Amino acid sequence: DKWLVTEGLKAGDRVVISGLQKVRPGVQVKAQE
Amino acid sequence: MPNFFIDRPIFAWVIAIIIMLAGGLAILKLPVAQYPTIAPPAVTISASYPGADAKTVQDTVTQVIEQNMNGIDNLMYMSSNSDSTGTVQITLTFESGTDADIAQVQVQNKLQLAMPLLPQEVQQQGVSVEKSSSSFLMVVGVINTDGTMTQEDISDYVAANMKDAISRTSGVGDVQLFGSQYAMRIWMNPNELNKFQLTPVDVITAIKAQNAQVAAGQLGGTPPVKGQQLNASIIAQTRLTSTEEFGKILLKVNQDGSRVLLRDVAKIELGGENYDIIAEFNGQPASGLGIKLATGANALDTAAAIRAELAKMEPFFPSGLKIVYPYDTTPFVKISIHEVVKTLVEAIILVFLVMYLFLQNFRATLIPTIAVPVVLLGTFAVLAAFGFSINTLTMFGMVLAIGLLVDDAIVVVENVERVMAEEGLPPKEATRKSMGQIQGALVGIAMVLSAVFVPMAFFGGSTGAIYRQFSITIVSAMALSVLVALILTPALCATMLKPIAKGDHGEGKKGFFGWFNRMFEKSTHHYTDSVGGILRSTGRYLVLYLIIVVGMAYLFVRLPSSFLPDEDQGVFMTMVQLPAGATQERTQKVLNEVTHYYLTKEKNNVESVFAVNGFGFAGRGQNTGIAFVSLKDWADRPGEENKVEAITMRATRAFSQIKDAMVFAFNLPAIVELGTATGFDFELIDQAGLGHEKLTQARNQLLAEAAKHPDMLTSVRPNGLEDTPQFKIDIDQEKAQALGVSINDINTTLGAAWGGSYVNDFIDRGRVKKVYVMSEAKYRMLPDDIGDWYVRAADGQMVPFSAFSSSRWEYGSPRLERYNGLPSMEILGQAAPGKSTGEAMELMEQLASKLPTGVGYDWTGMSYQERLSGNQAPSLYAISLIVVFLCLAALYESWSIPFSVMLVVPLGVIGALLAATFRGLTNDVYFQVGLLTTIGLSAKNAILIVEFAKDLMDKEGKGLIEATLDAVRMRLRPILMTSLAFILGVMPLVISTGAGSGAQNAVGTGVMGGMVTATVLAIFFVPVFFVVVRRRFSRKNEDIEHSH
Amino acid sequence: DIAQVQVQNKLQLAMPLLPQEVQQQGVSVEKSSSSFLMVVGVINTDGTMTQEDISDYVAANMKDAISRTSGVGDVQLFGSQYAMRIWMNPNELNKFQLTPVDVITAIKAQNAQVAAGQLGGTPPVKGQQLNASIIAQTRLTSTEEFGKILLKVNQDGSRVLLRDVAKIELGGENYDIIAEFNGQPASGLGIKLATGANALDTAAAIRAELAKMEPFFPSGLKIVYPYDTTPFVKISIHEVVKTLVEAIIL
Amino acid sequence: LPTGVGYDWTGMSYQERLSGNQAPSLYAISLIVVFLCLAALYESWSIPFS
Amino acid sequence: MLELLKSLVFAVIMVPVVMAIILGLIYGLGEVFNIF
Repeated sequence: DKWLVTEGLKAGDRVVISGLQKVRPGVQVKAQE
Repeated sequence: MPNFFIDRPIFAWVIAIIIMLAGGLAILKLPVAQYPTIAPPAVTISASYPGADAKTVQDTVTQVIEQNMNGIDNLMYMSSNSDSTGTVQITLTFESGTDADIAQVQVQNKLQLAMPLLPQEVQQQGVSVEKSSSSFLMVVGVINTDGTMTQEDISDYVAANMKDAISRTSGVGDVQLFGSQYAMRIWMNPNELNKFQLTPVDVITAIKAQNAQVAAGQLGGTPPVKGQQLNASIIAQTRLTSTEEFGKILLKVNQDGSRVLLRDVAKIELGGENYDIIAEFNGQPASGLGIKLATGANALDTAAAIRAELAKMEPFFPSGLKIVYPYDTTPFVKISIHEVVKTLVEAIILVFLVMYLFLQNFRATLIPTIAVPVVLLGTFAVLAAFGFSINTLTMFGMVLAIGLLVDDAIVVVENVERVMAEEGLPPKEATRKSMGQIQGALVGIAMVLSAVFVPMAFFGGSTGAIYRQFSITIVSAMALSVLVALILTPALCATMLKPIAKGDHGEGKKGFFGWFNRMFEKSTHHYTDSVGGILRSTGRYLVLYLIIVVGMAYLFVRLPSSFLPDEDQGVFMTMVQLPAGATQERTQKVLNEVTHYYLTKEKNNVESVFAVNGFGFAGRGQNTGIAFVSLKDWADRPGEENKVEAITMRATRAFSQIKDAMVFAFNLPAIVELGTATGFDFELIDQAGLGHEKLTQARNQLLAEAAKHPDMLTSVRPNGLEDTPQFKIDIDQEKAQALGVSINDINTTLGAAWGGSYVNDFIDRGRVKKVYVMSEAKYRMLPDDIGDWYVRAADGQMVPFSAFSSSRWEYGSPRLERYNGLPSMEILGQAAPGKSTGEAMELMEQLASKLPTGVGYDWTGMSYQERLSGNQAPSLYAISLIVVFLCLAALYESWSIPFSVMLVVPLGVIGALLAATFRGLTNDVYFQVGLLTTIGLSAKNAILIVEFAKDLMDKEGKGLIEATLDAVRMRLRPILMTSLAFILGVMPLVISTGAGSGAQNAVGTGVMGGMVTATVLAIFFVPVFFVVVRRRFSRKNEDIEHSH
Repeated sequence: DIAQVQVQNKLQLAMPLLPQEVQQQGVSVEKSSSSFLMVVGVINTDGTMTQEDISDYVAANMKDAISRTSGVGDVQLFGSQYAMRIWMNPNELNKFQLTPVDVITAIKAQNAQVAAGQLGGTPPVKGQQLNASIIAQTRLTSTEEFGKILLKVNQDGSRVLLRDVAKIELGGENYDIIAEFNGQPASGLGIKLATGANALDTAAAIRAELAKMEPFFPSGLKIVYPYDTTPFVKISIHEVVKTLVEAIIL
Repeated sequence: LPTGVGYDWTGMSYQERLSGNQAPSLYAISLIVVFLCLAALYESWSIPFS
Repeated sequence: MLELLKSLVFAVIMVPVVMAIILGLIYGLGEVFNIF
């Protein structure tokens, strides 16, 4: 269900996955994982 | 004529009787709905080209049809949607009153030309031509109370045993399914193919040749030989009734004759033709049928016609099925109307008391009582012969007519008693001179008031019909009241009144009645006692009038102007939208959290929810969701908080806390198009064929510029859908054909597998249903799966895609549009509140003007009509000033005396503004129409007061003051009989809460203040206007008594 | 319309009596007027375009809306819409041993628009994250593109192309028609009033429709109004109301 | 009849069903209107019976 | 049955009042203009 991505991301990166409405770029956000 | 029926009352009553009979057979037979239909007709066509993107759809179908669409009348515009569902909807908007049937004709007669052109995938998936509203009439849910039927279980039974019917029944513009029909689904395993070395095609034709309806003919058919003793048709391969017959389909015989079957290569199972949709009814598996009312057809009669087809079906329901009616728009219509019936009745009663408090006798009070219904009843037939129906406003013309109707009798009736008060003549004779002196003004007054209510029925555009409802019914009963006042009432005064002695005002009476008449006369005498001193100074009050009129000029302008109240409908919808590429699971998940909200955080107010996945107004596809909710009756929803207005907001606020979901709850306005003050409908267009991506960067250019004026723009949004990564195979052709594989088979093996495909028909239980082949989901889930698909080349060797296939990510739009045959990016926003419509639109157009080369743009819908030449109203009211005056100076045969009359208009205009402006209400339809009511009355007294005082100075020799006084005091009592009778008439509505209470309060209050300030302010102010203009434009020895 | 209906009704009877392509070609019934309301002409005055250049920009950017216009019951083009002209050299086919069949049959391959469905579409497997629209072959918008349509290849792949025999270029659907205007190359529209309309009004929305189009006209593109009936009926009515006035005085 | 068995009347039965309801309601209308008029001619709530 | 007996009283009880209202208006107001 996931993408392997050869590049551009690193370990420990918290993926902002959902919330595609409440998140426009740059907006502050409270993570959930 | 009164003298005629005075001698012929039975011949009179028989007239009133008759008017009650026709009206009776009128009332039975008229249509009912909430409103006149102002909805402009349009036609929809809808395509299915399964498995496709919107792009493919658009190009091989949409524009195809577009290039055919021409030379058809009353086209306003055409809108179109292509989508990756493989779907089309092309809407063509036609001028109102344009013929629905024809439009469907003329369009489809074009359409058939493109048909042979359209992809066969289109032709068998079929197309549809719908004349219907963009909105559903009612939702009807279905479930298994026993849970013995799953959704598809419920889906199909609806489909075959129900759907066609509601789709046949007249009045239904469309039957939308929530569910799917069963199909014979064929689920492919490539590795079984290649292990058996085959292609989907291999599966397919075999279905055809081996799913067959054939006609061997008949043994001994015609023509025969001579002597043939035997005749029979021949019976050959039959359409398949079941899976098993499919699985035993022969992919081929072999050289040895070895079978290769289907059930080895595939899963055969029943299923919904498309699975795109799911609903549940308050949280369990369900299906149902979205209903859209036939354009021009009548809901209430449509709806009930729907509930007959169902009830017919109920006996034959299998175990557990139950009909549930999550959404029905009809019941608010019916209920809020008969609340006009109660009021009309209850108001009828209220007359009888007021008349009684005055008359203090049984029979007498009947006389004003029986005239009211006859004319109200008499006006229904008018609706019929003019070809009207029943509705909100017309039913409101009924009440607003009473105020006129009831004033007529009283004035007629009171007059007859005064002649008996004054002269002691018996009623039978007392009627005649009473009638004789009033018979001229009753008539002429009917011509003036008409000049008030006639001008409104010419209102331009859509609104034209709205206000037009009243003027006809209102001028209907106005005509009628007179005729009855000339015919019925007099014979009622002759027969049904007490004679009275000369000089008896009721004083000798013992009890509250005497005490009552004993106070009234002392409230009158002191009352005149002012209008005496009031006219000892004419001037001081002229300034007191300047004050008021400016106050009137202060509020009316300050009072906001709007269109029609949105009434709580006790039913609503939450639209959900999810980003593209979203799996139905990502939508399904939302639904619960949305539903879940309706099942708890609102319980009491919530009766039910029937919610969906994959559908909404979109169209189809998984990232959309909608919820039909049932609220219990208003009776279960007390307080402003428990209404839909309130409820929605909480929801709107709450859902906001969710991730991934353009969601909002809404409750639809009085009309889709009709807007008192909302947002707009705008179009970016591609004139140069610039291309979508150029538009988005043109559109996003507009929004980004748009969004910079919140003080003007607000909520500016694209209606549609951003691009999404796609899976794009680029076939190396030479390789393939270097391999000897055939493209179509490649393509074929693709769309059918990854997009599904429709083979042919079959039967389920005597019923036709559709065949489908497609990849077992697990195989079609993902990109790599392509290389699982192997192909027979010229050499028989089964060849993968991945060798001749190469694929990539990239964008395409999930959804696509055009408008009137050009690419359109629709955009929705609204005026920054405190900004009035055009101001937003100006800045829109302005913001559009700077856009890159070759960019066009357009407006439609609300903004379409917006170009309307409104503002014909002021021109007409101005006109209506002129008829009124002239008619006075006609009735009065003087250019001056009309002026003493017309000065009263601001006194009732002021009163309504106040109360409405006290309560929080608006300047609107209901408010305007009642002022004209407050006018017509408040003008009617200022008319009659003037008729009297003048005839006094004209017929008798009373001097001015002595004449003016006699007019009003003689006229004091009738007025209070009209006003108070009328005041209470409208009381139920000012107290009204619940269904219909929105219109009503506006009706009542805007009436309440008007008549109040009509009543007491005027009767002071009229005597002054007579005398003042009387004096100013005076002449000769006039003033002091010159008699005779 | 009613007329249109009974006709439409009987006509249905004879469609099965039609040879197929007529049916496939389709049979239209249209309220007709054999006299165009007007004609609006066009040119490029910097010459930067040809009569075909003008021919097509019309049909595409204008006619249908001109067609959809209120009061327009029929339009007739003077011009033609571009449609790809593939020019078959027989001797170069035989040179390559090929046939128009060879040159057609493949056209259906390249210039194909295919429906591929989706990744993980419905009915899906649960837990599915991604759903996407597969994109299969698409239409070929340009000369270069058809040319690279592939008649065939060899097992080695040697490429026998559409253009691998004859040329290819755009051109009008037919070269049948030509208009000049004052001897200047021209393309134009036959313009018929739909039966029933006020033509004073139609034409104005027609002009209106043009004031709409003009901003988007290419450079040197020009409209001309070679034929119109309105200017007459304008003065006629005037000429009449003139008589009204004097009649009043005399 | 057995389960799954419906019926429909139709044709002259379909019509004979709907236009039967209409007969009496008209006679009364046809009775009412008739009495009224004479009473107008006669000014009598009885003589019309004669 | 009690629906109407519910409104019937009130509907009657207010009649004198609102009439009593306005007779007092013309009482108080008729005092306004002789004053004014």
